[PDB]
Amino acid sequence: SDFVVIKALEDGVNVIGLTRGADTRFHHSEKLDKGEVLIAQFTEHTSAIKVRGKAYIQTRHGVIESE
Amino acid sequence: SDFVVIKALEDGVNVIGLTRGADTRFHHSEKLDKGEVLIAQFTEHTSAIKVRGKAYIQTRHGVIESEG
Amino acid sequence: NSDFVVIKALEDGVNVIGLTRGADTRFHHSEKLDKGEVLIAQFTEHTSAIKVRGKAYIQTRHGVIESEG
Amino acid sequence: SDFVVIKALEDGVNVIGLTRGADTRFHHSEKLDKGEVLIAQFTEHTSAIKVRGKAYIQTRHGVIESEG
Amino acid sequence: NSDFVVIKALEDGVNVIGLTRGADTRFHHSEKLDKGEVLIAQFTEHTSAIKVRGKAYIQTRHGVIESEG
Amino acid sequence: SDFVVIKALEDGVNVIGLTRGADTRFHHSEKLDKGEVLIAQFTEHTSAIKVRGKAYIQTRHGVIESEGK
Amino acid sequence: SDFVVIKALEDGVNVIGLTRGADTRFHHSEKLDKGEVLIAQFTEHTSAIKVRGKAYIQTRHGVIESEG
Amino acid sequence: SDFVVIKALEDGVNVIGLTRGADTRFHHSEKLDKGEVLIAQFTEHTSAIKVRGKAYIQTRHGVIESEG
Amino acid sequence: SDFVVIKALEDGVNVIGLTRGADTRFHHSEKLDKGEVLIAQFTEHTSAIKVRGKAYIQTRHGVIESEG
Amino acid sequence: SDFVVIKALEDGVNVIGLTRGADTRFHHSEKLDKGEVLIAQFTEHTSAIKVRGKAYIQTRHGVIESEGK
Amino acid sequence: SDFVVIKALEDGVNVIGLTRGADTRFHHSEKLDKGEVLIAQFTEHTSAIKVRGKAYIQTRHGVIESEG
Ligand SMILES: N[C@@H](Cc1c[nH]c2ccccc12)C(=O)O
Ligand SMILES: N[C@@H](Cc1c[nH]c2ccccc12)C(=O)O
Ligand SMILES: N[C@@H](Cc1c[nH]c2ccccc12)C(=O)O
Ligand SMILES: N[C@@H](Cc1c[nH]c2ccccc12)C(=O)O
Ligand SMILES: N[C@@H](Cc1c[nH]c2ccccc12)C(=O)O
Ligand SMILES: N[C@@H](Cc1c[nH]c2ccccc12)C(=O)O
Ligand SMILES: N[C@@H](Cc1c[nH]c2ccccc12)C(=O)O
Ligand SMILES: N[C@@H](Cc1c[nH]c2ccccc12)C(=O)O
Ligand SMILES: N[C@@H](Cc1c[nH]c2ccccc12)C(=O)O
Ligand SMILES: N[C@@H](Cc1c[nH]c2ccccc12)C(=O)O
Ligand SMILES: N[C@@H](Cc1c[nH]c2ccccc12)C(=O)O
Repeated sequence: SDFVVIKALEDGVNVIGLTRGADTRFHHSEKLDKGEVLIAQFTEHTSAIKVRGKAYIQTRHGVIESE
Repeated sequence: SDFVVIKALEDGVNVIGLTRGADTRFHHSEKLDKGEVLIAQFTEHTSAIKVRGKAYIQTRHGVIESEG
Repeated sequence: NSDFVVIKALEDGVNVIGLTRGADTRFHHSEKLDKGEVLIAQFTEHTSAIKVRGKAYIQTRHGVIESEG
Repeated sequence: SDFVVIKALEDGVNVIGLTRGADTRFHHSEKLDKGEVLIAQFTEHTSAIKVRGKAYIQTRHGVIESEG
Repeated sequence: NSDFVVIKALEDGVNVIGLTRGADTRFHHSEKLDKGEVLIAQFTEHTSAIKVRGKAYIQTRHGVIESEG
Repeated sequence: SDFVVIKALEDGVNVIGLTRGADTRFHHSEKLDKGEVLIAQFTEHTSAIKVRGKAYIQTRHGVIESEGK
Repeated sequence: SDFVVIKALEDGVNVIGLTRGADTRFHHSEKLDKGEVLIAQFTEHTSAIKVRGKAYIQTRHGVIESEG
Repeated sequence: SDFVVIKALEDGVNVIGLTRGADTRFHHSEKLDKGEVLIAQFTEHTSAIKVRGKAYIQTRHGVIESEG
Repeated sequence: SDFVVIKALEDGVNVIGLTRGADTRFHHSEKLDKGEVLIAQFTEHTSAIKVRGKAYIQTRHGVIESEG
Repeated sequence: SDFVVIKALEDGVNVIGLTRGADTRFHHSEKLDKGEVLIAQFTEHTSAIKVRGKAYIQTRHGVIESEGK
Repeated sequence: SDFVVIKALEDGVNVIGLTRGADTRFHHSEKLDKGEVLIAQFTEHTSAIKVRGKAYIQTRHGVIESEG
C-alpha cells in the first residue's frame, strides 16, 4: 500500500487522517515539530490524508509543498 | 489504489468525492484553505473526484491545474 | 485499482458522460464541468467507456488528448 | 484492463464494439462528432473494437489514425 | 486483461482471421476491413492466434509490422 | 501469456505448434504465403512453436529471421 | 511490503512506530546512536513511522533529512 | 512464463528438453535444420533446455551463441 | 521479500534482527568480521534490521554507510 | 521462475543442481562440452546451482564467468 | 524469489545458509574453490546468506566483494 513522506518545515504541522468508508471525518491528527519527519501509509482506516502547516511532502507523484 | 495530490492555491477549494456504483452523486466535500494539501485515494466509496477552485494537482498521469 | 482519466474543462458546459458496463450500453450519468474545473474519473463496475463533449484537456495513461466543442 | 482513446476528426465517426465469445458480431455502435473523445475499455462484452471514419486513436501501442 | 493487436487496413478487403483456441485449430471468423479502417482485437477465450491477409499496418507490444496483399 | 509475430517473406512458410505436456508432437501447421502475418500465442495446447521457411519474426526478445529451405 | 532506511547523524535519534488500526499511538521507539542504521518495514502493527532527531532517510521516494 | 528462441546456424541443431522433477534426463529432442527457428517455453515437463550444434539464441538475458 | 546486503568494513559489526509483531525486541545478533558479507531478508520473524559498526550497506533504495 | 544461461568454454563443464529443503546435496550434475549452452531454471527440486569448469554465464544480474581448476 | 551469484576469488570460500525461522544458525556451508560460481536462492529453509573469504558477489542491488 502506498505512503506519503512529510517533513515539518515549522513547528505545529498537522498530518490528519480521514476515515475510509461511507462517511468522511478526521480520526487522528499527528502534530509534527520543525524537522520531524512522518512516513504514513494509506490503510484500512485512512483513505485520505490532509497536511496543514508548512512541510515538504514526497509521494510517488513527486514533491509538493504545503504552506 | 491510485491517489491524487491536491494543493489549494487559494482559499475555499473543494475536493468532491463522487459515489461508486449505479448512482452518482457527491458524498463529501473537503474544503482546503490556501496552501493546504490533501492526498486522496480512490476507494470502495469514491470512484471519481472533482476539484473546484484554484489548485495544483498531481496524479500518475502528471501535473494539471484547476482554476476558480 | 482501475485506470482513470483526468478531464479539465477549458470552457463552460463540458459533459463527461459514463457509458454502462455490460450487455446494455447507454449513458447512465453526465457530469457537467464549468471552465477550469477538473474531474478525475475511474473505469468502474458501472462505467466501461467515458465520452467527453465540449472543449477539454484530457490525460490518460496514453498521454494528452484534447476534445473540441 | 486495456482501453483505447478515440478522437473524432470529422462528424459521424463510428466506434463499433464486437461481441466477446464464440460468435462475432457488433453489439453497439457509438457515433462521435468532430472533436468528441471516447475512452473505451475492453470488457466482458467487447473483445474487439472497430473504428470507421477519420479519427485520431491512442492505445498502449502508440498512436494510429483511421481514415474515413 | 489479454494482449491486443492494432490492424489498420491500407487497402479494401483486408481480412483479420481469428483462429480457435484449444486442441483444434480452424478459422472461426474473418473480419473484413476496408481501406483506412482500424480494428483493435484482443486474444481471448476463443481466439489464440490471429492471421492478417491483405495490406495493413500492424502494431503489437513487440513493435510495428506490415502485412502485404 | 506471450505471443510471437511471424511475417512470411516467401510462399509456403509453416508455423508449427508443438503439443504441451509429457508428449511432444506437431498438432498443427499453419501455412503462410508471402506478405501474410500470423500473431500466435503460447497456449494450454502449444508450448513451443517452430517456423520453417523465410520469415521475419518478432518476440519479446526482439527480431529474429528464419531462413528458407 | 515497503521499508524506510534511517541513519542516525547524531546520538539519541528516535524511530517511533505508530499503531495500525482505529487507534493511533506510539507502540515502540527505537533509539539510534550516531552512525547506526535502522532499516524498518511497514507491518501488520506499524502503519506510520516518525523520526525525531538529526537523521538521513531513504525511502522509495528518495532521500529526505530530519533535523533535531 | 519464460521462453527461449533458437535459430539453427547449420543442419542438425539439437534442442534438448530436460524433465522437470526430482529426476533429470532428457524427454524430447527437436532437431532443426539450418535457418529454422524454435521458440520454446519452460513448462510443467521441461525445466532446463540444452542446445547442441551451432545456434543463435535469445533469452530474456540477451543473445548467446552455441557452437557445435 | 526485500533483502539488505551488509559488508563489514571492520571487525565485530552487528547485524541485529528486531522481532515482527506487537512486541519489538532483538531476537538475533549476527557478528561480521572485516570483509564478510551478510545478505539478509525481511521475514516472518524479522521486520526491522539494525546495523552497528562500520559497514557498507545496499538496499533497493541505494547505498548507505553505518559508522562505528 | 528465474533461470540461468551457461555456455561451456571447454569440455567437461558441470552444472550441479543442489537440493531444495533442509537438506543440501547434489542431486544432478549435467555435463557440458565446449560450445554447448544449458538454460536451467530454479525449481521445486533445485534451489542453488553450482558451475565447475570454464563457462560464460548470464543471469538477471548480468554476465559472470566461472574458471576451472 | 531472489538469488545471489557468488564467484570464489581464492580457494576455500564458504557460502553459509542461515535458517529461516525463530532460530538463526548455520545449516549448510558450501565450499567454493577458486573460480567456482554458486547461484543460490532465498528459500523456505534459508533467509540469510553469509559469504566468508574472497569472492565477487552479484545481487539485484549490484556488485559487492567479500574479503577473507
Ligand atoms: N471516506 C471516504 C474518504 C475519501 C477518500 N478519497 C476521497 C476523495 C474525495 C472525498 C472523500 C474521499 C472514502 O473512503 O471514500
Ligand atoms: N457512479 C459512477 C461514477 C463514475 C466513475 N467514473 C465515471 C465516469 C463518467 C461518469 C460517471 C462516473 C461509477 O461508479 O461508475
Ligand atoms: N456496455 C459496453 C460498453 C463498451 C465498452 N467498450 C466499448 C467499445 C465499443 C462499443 C461499446 C463499448 C461494454 O461494457 O462492453
Ligand atoms: N468473438 C471474438 C472476437 C475477436 C476477438 N479478437 C479477434 C480476432 C479475430 C477475429 C475475431 C476476434 C472473440 O471473442 O474471440
Ligand atoms: N488451437 C491452437 C492455436 C495456436 C495458438 N498458437 C499456435 C502456434 C502454432 C500453431 C497453433 C497455434 C492453440 O490454442 O494452441
Ligand atoms: N511437450 C513439451 C514441449 C516443449 C516445450 N519446451 C520444450 C523445450 C525442449 C523440448 C520440448 C519442449 C513441453 O510442453 O514441455
Ligand atoms: N515489532 C514491530 C517492529 C517494527 C517494524 N517497523 C518499525 C518501525 C518503528 C518501530 C518498530 C518497528 C513491527 O513488526 O511492527
Ligand atoms: N492507526 C492509523 C495510523 C495512520 C496511518 N497513516 C496515517 C495518516 C494520518 C493519520 C494516521 C495514520 C492507521 O492505521 O490508519
Ligand atoms: N529435474 C531438474 C532439472 C534441472 C533444472 N535446473 C537444474 C539445475 C541444475 C541441475 C538440474 C536442473 C529440476 O527440475 O530441478
Ligand atoms: N537446501 C538449501 C539450498 C540453498 C539455497 N540457498 C542457499 C544459500 C546458502 C546455503 C544453502 C542454500 C535451501 O533450500 O535453503
Ligand atoms: N532466522 C532469521 C534469520 C534472519 C533473516 N534476516 C535477518 C536479519 C537479522 C537477523 C536475523 C535474520 C529469520 O528468519 O528472520
